[PDB]
Amino acid sequence: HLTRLGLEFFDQPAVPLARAFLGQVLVRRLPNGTELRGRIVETEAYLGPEDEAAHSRGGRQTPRNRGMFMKPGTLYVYIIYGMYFCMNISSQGDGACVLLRALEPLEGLETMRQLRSTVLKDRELCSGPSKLCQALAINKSFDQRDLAQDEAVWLERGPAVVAAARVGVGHAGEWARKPLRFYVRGSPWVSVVDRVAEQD
Amino acid sequence: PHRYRPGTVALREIRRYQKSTELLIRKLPFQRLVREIAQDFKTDLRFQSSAVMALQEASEAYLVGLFEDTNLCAIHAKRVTIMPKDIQLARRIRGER
Amino acid sequence: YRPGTVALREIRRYQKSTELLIRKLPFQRLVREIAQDFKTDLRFQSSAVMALQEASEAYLVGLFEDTNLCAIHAKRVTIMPKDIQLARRIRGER
Amino acid sequence: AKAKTRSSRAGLQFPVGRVHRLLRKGNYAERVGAGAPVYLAAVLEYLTAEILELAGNAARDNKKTRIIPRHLQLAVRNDEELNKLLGRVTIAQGGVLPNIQSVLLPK
Amino acid sequence: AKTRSSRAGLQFPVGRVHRLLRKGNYAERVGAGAPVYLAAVLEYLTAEILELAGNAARDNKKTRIIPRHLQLAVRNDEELNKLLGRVTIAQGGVLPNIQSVLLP
Amino acid sequence: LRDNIQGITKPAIRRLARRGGVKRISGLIYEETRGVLKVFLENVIRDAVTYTEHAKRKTVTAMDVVYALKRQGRTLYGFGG
Amino acid sequence: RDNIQGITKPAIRRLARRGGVKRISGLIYEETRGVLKVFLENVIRDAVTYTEHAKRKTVTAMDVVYALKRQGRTLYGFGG
Amino acid sequence: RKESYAIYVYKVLKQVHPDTGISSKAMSIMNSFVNDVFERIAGEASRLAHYNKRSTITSREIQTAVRLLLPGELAKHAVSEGTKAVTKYTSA
Amino acid sequence: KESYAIYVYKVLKQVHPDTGISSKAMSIMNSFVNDVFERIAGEASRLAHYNKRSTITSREIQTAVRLLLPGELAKHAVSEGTKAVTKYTSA
DNA sequence: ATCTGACCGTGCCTGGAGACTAGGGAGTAATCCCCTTGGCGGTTAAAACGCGGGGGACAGCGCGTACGTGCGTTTAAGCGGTGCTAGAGCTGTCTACGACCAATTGAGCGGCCTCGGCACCGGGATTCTCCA
DNA sequence: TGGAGAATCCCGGTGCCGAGGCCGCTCAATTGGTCGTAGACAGCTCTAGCACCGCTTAAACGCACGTACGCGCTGTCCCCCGCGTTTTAACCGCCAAGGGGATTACTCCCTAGTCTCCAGGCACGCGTCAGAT
Repeated sequence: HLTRLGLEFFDQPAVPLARAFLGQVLVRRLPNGTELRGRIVETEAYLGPEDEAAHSRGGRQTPRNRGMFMKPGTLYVYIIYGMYFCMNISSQGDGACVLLRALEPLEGLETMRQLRSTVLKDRELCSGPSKLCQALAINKSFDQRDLAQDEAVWLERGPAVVAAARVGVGHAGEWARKPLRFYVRGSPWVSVVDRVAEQD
Repeated sequence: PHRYRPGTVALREIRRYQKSTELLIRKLPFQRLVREIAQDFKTDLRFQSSAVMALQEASEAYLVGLFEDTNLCAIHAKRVTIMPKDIQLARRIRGER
Repeated sequence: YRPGTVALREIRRYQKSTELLIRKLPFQRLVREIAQDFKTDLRFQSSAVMALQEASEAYLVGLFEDTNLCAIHAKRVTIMPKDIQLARRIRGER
Repeated sequence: AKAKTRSSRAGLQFPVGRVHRLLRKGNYAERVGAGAPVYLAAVLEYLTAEILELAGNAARDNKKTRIIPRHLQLAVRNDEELNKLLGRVTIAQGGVLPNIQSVLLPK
Repeated sequence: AKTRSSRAGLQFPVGRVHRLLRKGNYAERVGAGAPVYLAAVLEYLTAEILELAGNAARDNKKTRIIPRHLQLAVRNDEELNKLLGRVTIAQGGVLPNIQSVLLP
Repeated sequence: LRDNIQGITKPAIRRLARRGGVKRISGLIYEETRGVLKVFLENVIRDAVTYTEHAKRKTVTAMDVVYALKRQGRTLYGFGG
Repeated sequence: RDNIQGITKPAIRRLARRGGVKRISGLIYEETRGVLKVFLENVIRDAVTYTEHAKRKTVTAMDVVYALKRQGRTLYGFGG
Repeated sequence: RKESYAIYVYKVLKQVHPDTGISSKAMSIMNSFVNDVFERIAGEASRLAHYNKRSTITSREIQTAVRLLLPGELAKHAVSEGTKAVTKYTSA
Repeated sequence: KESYAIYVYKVLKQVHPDTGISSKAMSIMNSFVNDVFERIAGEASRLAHYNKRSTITSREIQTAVRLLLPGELAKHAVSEGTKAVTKYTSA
């Protein structure tokens, strides 16, 4: 194949890569022989120690979060205080990473519909990161591996951008209310919307 | 003349006052005290006469109970006279500070 | 050591502590023995016995504070039953 | 269809109806039952009789015919159950009981 | 659909306070400013308790408050010791206070 | 209105003490007792004035003092109820 | 059946050392066992009354909290 | 119109002491005693009804309130008098 | 069941952001809020019955706060409640 | 150096909020009458002051003993684990009990008049206290 | 031991003012009837309480010894009690008056009640991160 991004594009900082991270098609080749061809609609960014909600705030050197400063663009699937997973790729620097939030597929709905049921409307079937992590067959065995090896998950280039404030973080701190998360305008399949931010 | 030994008049005063029910503080200094304390909270107040009598009965009963507890505090220290230490200790055990 | 030196160390240790100084299972047996005289065949939640233990400990510590001030009032450093009776009478229980 | 008072039905002197009206317009519950005013009237009648019998005995001990507040103070404070029911109250014009500790009496 | 907690600038639920005032049989009718006032008073009191408790935990070099810090906060301040006088705190201990005649 | 606490005389405190069963009185009792009385009344009528401030009245009634005493666990009988 | 003796002498000493007491006489222990028995009898009797009205046979912690609130000895930390 | 427990306390006084009267201040004291005991028992019955999630005050609530407030022998005699009155009211 | 846990946590995070609360201390704060609620509501109920008024408005709550709290704490609580009621009425 | 009790995604659910109607409780103003502040003055009771002297507070000394401290045995709590089942806790159903309303009627409350219990006065018998 | 002197008690007579009965009338308690829902009653679930079993181990326990401490006795002197005398002002009586509580009439706006719905809030998951030891 040819539509796979390399290390010349993944070696970028947080904000300019996250601004160019709209509509990208994250495809995991699950071994049944099918593909999802799902397009992203919203992402989240962590610049570093400036944001208090980041997991690497103030130069954290935890033994779990150690593969991000070795090389930029590192694959990172990780739990959220339990069994729900989230999808992340890091960047050059300290505490800088981008997280994938919501996807919209075009095919293979029945497979993820059966795999989700471990009442089944497709609007709330993939409206969140833990929903797509239970739809893209995402496990804990995707931590020590790059984005350009063998036949695993990669990126594909598919065919207005509004910055919205964080929802669900509470009214605390001085960096939890800055609008930095980018999401599409006018799409009726977005989980987190901002009606007051549509007028800029 | 006849000269009573110290203590006997005190005991007969204890009999006389514990036998009677009449209020011991003069009413007009207590009325002026109530009005002087009430001047610090709301200026130009007025008092019903029954209110000042109620305050006098409450204050006299409180002082008599405190003097009972003060007396047992003084007897606890193997004394007969009462000191400010006894009033302070009685108020600290009762919780009033 | 001299007498009164280890005692002040125990006071400084136990006032900085938090935990229950009365033993849990004999206190539970005493609670059962008291409640037997009121209703036969009773049952107790564990939180009920812990609540009774915390209330009894706080009550006895406050009583011993007042007992100590009664004993210091009588030019003494040893507390006696008359001090407990005096503090309990001035409180109003006796 | 002769009207019988609820106190006359319960064999009581305290009013069942007034106690019912006060329980309604005192904001104690949204509903007040039928037996609750009868029970509370009987309890209040018993407590009134218990104070008044001892106050009458105290007034008879002082060779007087009518009960003054001093007799009520003696009646309350000379019964242990009535004293611990009424331990934080001041009977006005009531005085105190005659007691002196034994270390103040002469030898 | 603005809630009354955000309408008054309060962190406590005005609606839940209003419901507990209605269902508590306190009076037949309740006002509109009464739950707002009561929620503001409760928020101020818990802010003062939490501020003094966090100060007591910071002086003990602990970053999470326990009931001992609450006891130190209440009984080191005179007004809260006056308000919470007849109230005991589970696992609260007592203040470090040693009488003067016992020390040599 | 100034220095009316001295109107509660030394024989008045002596009468209240011999009502309470006290046989002998030190000289420093009286001033101390006066202070105690002030701490009582500044705690009682401050409530009662507050009650008078809620009914929009200018007169402190007896029943207000009864309520102020019942708030402090010092219930008074004989002046309304 | 004498479980009041289970409140040991060093337990009374520990409760007094938290209370600031330095010396303890040998007749303190029986008196404070009687004190604990009276206080516990009062609170347990009111809690058993609450359990009788609730038509239960298990004394809950809420009944003990209500009993201590009745005496004026409010306990925080048990759902009160 | 001021309501008071005057004639009822007169009737109980003449029932227990037929040759004994009473003064006006003792009416004030006994009226305040009846009002305070009423407020105490009714408030405890309100708390009992609020605790077990009930909306009605019955004779069971007043019975448990009388058991909670009054000391032992006085409480037992009060409960006996109240249940006698309630049984007589229901049966007649 | 219903508790004041999340609101007490929000008050904590406003006053001390780098501070946490254990479970038992949160239970103590829930008991404290319920106890102060019962005290102020009971005093407001008594002041409704004394003045023969059937409504508990902000005036009874203000004077219940003034009766039930010691001096500086009562003054600041009255000020905070008046500020909240005025801001709520203006909005 | 080592143990350990709280941290943003998700289904759902249910109580709070906007909107509309009604009615009654509180606000406002004029009027009325108890009642509370203020003043004058005489009388006499109570407080204030001085002084003597008894007696209790207080400091010091000595002694007996009784608690503190420490050490070795001992014992039964504490923690963990297993089995069993009583009873808290919830749900459905039906019916009995209380809220509410209207008519009726008697009882309790204010007004009012009358006589007797009780405070007071005064001389005489009795008792307490101090004393040589 | 008697005895002087003061204090408390006790008898009978005066007079007053407040308790106690009578009575008219308002208004609140009672009698029937409806109707609605709270609550008693039966039944099922499954949480949590209870009884019991070994182990190890920290705490309770008994004993020995000694020194601090309670407690009794004693001397001193200071402060408070008793009492007489003089100054002070409570108190009783009476009156003026004016401010303020109570009451009534009449609205009128705020809160109860109800329908609909939607967004907070309680229940859930366990690695591990700081947090505590």
